[PDB]
Amino acid sequence: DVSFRLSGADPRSYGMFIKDLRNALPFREKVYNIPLLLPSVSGAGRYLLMHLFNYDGKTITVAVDVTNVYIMGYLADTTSYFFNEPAAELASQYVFRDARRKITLPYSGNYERLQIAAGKPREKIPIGLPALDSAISTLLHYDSTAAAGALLVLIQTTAEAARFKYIEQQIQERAYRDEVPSLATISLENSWSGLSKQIQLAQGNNGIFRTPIVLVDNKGNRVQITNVTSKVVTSNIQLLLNTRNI
Ligand SMILES: Nc1ncnc2c1ncn2[C@@H]1O[C@@H]2COP(=O)(O)O[C@H]2[C@H]1O
Repeated sequence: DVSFRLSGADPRSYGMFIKDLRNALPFREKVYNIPLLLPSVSGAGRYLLMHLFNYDGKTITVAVDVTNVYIMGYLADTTSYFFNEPAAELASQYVFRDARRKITLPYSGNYERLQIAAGKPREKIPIGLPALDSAISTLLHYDSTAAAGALLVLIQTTAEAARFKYIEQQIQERAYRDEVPSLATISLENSWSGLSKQIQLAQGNNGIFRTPIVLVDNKGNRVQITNVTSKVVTSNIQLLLNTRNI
C-alpha cells in the first residue's frame, strides 16, 4: 500500500508520496529509461491501495489499477464506491469486500463523463493540496455531484502526478494555495496514452515518433514532440501505458 497525510504535508512529503505511488506500480522493463506498465495482472494483485488522510486525519482508501493508474473506486468508513464501468465492477470482486454496502457511482471514471457530472471542465477546477483535503472530505459521505469534482481533483493530484514529473511539481507549487491546472498539465493528461504509444514505437524507429505529438510546454506554447531526445521523454514522463492496453 501507499499513504499520504495532508496534516503537516509540505512539498517534500507530497513528493515522497508520489515516489511511493510510482514505486508500487510493477514493471518488467524500461523503454528509454521509463518504466513500462504491465500488459495485465490477474486477481487482487491488479489493484494498489492508496490511504489518503485529510487535515483532520479522516481517511479514504483508493483502489488504483496498476496497469494504467486508473482509479477504480474507494472505501469511506463502511461504504465502497466504484465507477460505473466494467473494469471497476471487476475490481469490486477483489477490493473493499468487507464494506457494509457498495455504491456504484452514476458515471464512469472518464474525464469527459466526470466533467459533465461535476458541471465544470478540469480547466475551471482548482487543484492543489488544499483541494485534495477538500476532495477526501467530500468523498467521506456520498454526494454524487460533489464526488465527481472531488474525483477530478483526486485523479490529477495522484495518478497524473505519478505519470508526469511536471504535474508533481505543479501540485508542489499548490501546496498551500489551489490554482486551476496549467495548459501544459491538461495537455500532458490528454496525451499520456499517445506519448506512451509513440515512445514504445520509437524502439524500432531510431527513437523517432511514427506520429508526432502536439503538446503545450511549461510556458504555454505549442511544442511538437518528434523523438525521444525531447524533455517530455528524458525528464517528464515517469510511466508508460503498455501498447497492449492502447
Ligand atoms: N476508472 C477510470 N476510467 C477511465 N479513466 C480514468 C479512470 N480513473 C482515472 N481516469 C482518468 O480518466 C482519464 C480519461 O482517459 P485518459 O487518457 O486521459 O487517462 C485517464 C485517466 O487518467
